[PDB]
Amino acid sequence: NLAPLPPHVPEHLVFDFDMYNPSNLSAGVQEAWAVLQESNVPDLVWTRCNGGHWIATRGQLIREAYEDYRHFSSECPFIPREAGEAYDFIPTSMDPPEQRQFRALANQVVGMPVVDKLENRIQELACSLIESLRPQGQCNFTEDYAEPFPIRIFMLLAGLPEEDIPHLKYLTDQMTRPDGSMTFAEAKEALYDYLIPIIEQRRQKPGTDAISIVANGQVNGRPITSDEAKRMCGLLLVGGLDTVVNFLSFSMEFLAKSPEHRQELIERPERIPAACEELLRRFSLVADGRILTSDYEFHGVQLKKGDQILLPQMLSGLDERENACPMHVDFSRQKVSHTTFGHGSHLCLGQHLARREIIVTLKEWLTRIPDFSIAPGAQIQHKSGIVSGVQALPLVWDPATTKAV
Ligand code: HEM
Ligand SMILES: [K+]
Repeated sequence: NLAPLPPHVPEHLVFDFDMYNPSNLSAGVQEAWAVLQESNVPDLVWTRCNGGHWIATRGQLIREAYEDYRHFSSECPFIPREAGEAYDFIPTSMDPPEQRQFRALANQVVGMPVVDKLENRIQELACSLIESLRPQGQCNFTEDYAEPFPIRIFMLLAGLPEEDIPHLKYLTDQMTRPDGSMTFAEAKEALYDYLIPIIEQRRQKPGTDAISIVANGQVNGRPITSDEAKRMCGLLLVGGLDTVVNFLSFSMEFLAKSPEHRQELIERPERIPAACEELLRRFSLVADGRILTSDYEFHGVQLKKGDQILLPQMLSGLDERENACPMHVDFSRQKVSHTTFGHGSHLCLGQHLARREIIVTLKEWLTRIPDFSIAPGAQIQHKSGIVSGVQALPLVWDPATTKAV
């Protein structure tokens, strides 16, 4: 999709780059978008790709857009038109001050006591999935761990049956990274019809699970409604069934080629929260579509109320104005500075789940399987987009390297 140039843009800004096809399908998503940070490039570009849209290159503007909600809004963070004409989800798309009620119900929908009874069952769940791979000398880590594990936890959290997993992951993959004749409206329509029977059942039949919470919690002196419940749930399931599934896989595509770091995670299992937040920096994976509230002036051009700009978090995790070591990766630097988790205007409700399933992955894979490499004659192809993925991750290992844990 390529568009002719709107002559209110002056050309010296213009850059060739698509969000689903970044500079090179053979690199990692951070190293595929890095060409936008060369020392001649402005803080923001117009791309004629995808039908036309503004991108920021620099972490520094991204972190300033992110501060004040009155100047820029997350209210639809999904920029291509198809998502832009059909995305509308709670708490994100609800106006404040009441929005902060839904945020606290969501905060408790995502509460750990309902899964914390289950910690040894969830630790079994990891072992179950690795112990199906371990003596075989190979896996394909997307399908063989990363889809199963965090989804099967989120299916405990929501009371959802595991036979639904091919359904809901198809939907959270078409919304983030499209291909077929299902539009975003169609994805949303089909997820909202899947959700409604489950919601109105919990309404008569509440039990311990997040969907029973999101079907019955109180907000501003009234209960939540089923149409609010289905609208929170969509975004929440695009969290737990996409953001964390892709993050696991890029975290091990890294470790597979790196036999120094796999020792680092077993010399200091304690330090893993540093490493985890370093991997969050180093594979920052999101590009979000910030909404203009009012106005914005830069380099003689001006933006309008209702307009928007794409903020690559893959380049927020990379700007040498904010981030001390851009490509370089070591587990022992102090807290990151970017926006791949929120700032002033909005904030991530759920990355605590994802970063836990990482901090748990970074133990229960390692403890069993400390040495591993991508299969010979294979190659990896990353899948950039508004939230990014990978095509597959086919790994190998000598299996007598391992021990039963
Ligand atoms: C580590 C993996 C993940 C990353 C990096 C990530 C990152 C983010 C980012 C950057 C935002 C936008 C913040 C803003 O607009 O300022 C977002 C929002 C959100 N996240 Fe996460 N997230 C992840 C995992 C999760 C999970 C597992 C869930 C599911 C519960 C989730 C639920 C949400 C919700 C509900 C929003 C909307 C927040 C709001 O309106 O302010 N995220 N996330
Ligand atoms: K809206």
